[PDB]
Amino acid sequence: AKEIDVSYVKIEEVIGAGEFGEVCRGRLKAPGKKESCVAIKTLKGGYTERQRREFLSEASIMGQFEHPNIIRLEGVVTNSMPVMILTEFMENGALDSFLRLNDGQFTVIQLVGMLRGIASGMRYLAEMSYVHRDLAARNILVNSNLVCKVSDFGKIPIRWTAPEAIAFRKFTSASDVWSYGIVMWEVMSFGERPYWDMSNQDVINAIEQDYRLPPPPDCPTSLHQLMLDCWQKDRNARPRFPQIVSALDKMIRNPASLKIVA
Repeated sequence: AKEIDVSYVKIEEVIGAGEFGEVCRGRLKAPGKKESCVAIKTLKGGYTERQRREFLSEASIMGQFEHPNIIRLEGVVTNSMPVMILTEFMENGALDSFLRLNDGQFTVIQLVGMLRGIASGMRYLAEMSYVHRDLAARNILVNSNLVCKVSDFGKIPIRWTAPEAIAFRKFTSASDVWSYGIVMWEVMSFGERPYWDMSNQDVINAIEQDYRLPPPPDCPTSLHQLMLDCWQKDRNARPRFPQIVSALDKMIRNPASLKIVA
């Protein structure tokens, strides 16, 4: 399962913290192949065997996929210690903090391009019969060219979760579509927190009582309408991911249509 020799890996710098330990930037150089940059997740410090399997489960799931908007697995280090998962390196990190750092600094067309890449990744996952269950801007990673990629493949996130998934634990691609509408709102608000200071139960009650998040400042009305479509209470009325990609493609082709704002 893409086991890799430790001698091919060089850790360069600690760049983050994950669920099981540190996240590093490094270099991967294998015989016959050019050197490449990688993100490296390590598991160390006296962990349980169940934690080890949970850590590696992410690599097992990620390695099933191949798509330009899904984080690519380079391989794993399991025959030695520390245990490692190596993925493609994403120079701009998580999308929510990246947009907060750059508030107001990208154009509508750039933001729509980011959303189109996320929707293409989700279109692929839904076609593979994979339900993500935690689609949120904090789980989207951004490269140097602003390409956005779905991550996090290995405590219900209430404000991202469709009401039938909260109430009945029925998670489907249609519940991921609800989450995608929340992501659209996060992107067009440059990384604001969904529902601001409302509590989890306040959010559940408001949604059941027909409240929906309003258009972010300067947000094209056509983008907010697509959000409202993703947030229909009846899961069977929501658009499917192929339809979402098509709608965003039309906006990119007809940028004049993004001029109407509330």
